[PDB]
Amino acid sequence: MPDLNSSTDSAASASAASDVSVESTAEATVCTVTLEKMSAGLGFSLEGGKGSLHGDKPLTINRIFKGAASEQSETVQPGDEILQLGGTAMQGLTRFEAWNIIKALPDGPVTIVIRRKSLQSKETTAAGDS
Repeated sequence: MPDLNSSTDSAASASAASDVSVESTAEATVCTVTLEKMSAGLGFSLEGGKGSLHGDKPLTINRIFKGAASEQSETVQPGDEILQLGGTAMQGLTRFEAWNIIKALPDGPVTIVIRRKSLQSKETTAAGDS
């Protein structure tokens, strides 16, 4: 298998990347950051509500603790819809099961990915606007 599949029914995933168009909606922004797994839960806990493949359980940070996120500004956010942690993806995980894979992660840089959409957002790069 050198390149994608070919010489057959034209059916090869293409999609694009790098460049993005179509501005977001309702003001949506993502904040990929790394936490430190050492306080037994990155000092943060996720709350939300699993569903049944028919609704949507956007786990979110509810109880953040003080004792981390000090190596690069605040790497945490309250009520943020974090989709995946340094090792757990909420979208394919229940609330408890989700916060469980993290706790079971190793002791290092836990990568968080949060997309805050809708009002309640103040970080549109205001440190130097033309």
